[PDB]
Amino acid sequence: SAEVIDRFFKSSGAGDIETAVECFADDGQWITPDGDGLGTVHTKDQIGDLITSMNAMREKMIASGVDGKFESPIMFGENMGLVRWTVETDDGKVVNRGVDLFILSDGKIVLKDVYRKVKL
Amino acid sequence: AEVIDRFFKSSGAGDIETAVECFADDGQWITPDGDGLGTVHTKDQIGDLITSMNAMREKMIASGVDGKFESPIMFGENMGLVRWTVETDDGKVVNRGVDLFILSDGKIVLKDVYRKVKL
Repeated sequence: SAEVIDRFFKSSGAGDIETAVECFADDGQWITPDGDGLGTVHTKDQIGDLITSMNAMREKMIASGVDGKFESPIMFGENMGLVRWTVETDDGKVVNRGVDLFILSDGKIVLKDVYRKVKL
Repeated sequence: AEVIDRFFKSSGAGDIETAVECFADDGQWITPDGDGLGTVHTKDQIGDLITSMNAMREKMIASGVDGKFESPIMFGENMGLVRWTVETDDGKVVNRGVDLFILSDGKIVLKDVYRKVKL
């Protein structure tokens, strides 16, 4: 169900990194969209730092007039959710689009696999 | 999963007409690039799309790099996830991605392609 995905976005977006990390299964992984064409794997032990650096960047992004937005999860069965996201200017021009793929098991996130459409 | 299986076999063998017919009339194929948004192709344009993809894959193989794909993983009934790689003939993966397939009434409504990004 979508509830663990929701908890993850609410807690990580408020800097509650402890409960955000605990949304992941002990062997869960978070795979970024870049990683030199392969994606960088982060294990549960590294997701707290990743969230922290990501929030710091998002602050500098917003001050510069671009914001990330994400939609509510679209569930396919109980154990898979798709989060569509955008980067857009403060007036609504979308400049980048992507998806987060969430694979769940027993109410924990086993995989958060991030993709972006590719820019210039 | 059947329409996805049919799609890869027919397009991968140059049968573009039956491959195009795997798509719903309002279906779409969205590329992974297209200046950060993805380029949308409708059913009318998917035939030319496959043909140019097959022509590229010929030059890829001659140059010693090959694309590979995993069998679809269904989540629910109307969504299939196909993981793919680009790898040398030696097994080293140089790029990874996914195709997201959305189905309705046995046709492909969305084929949404994503790749992991290089510098």
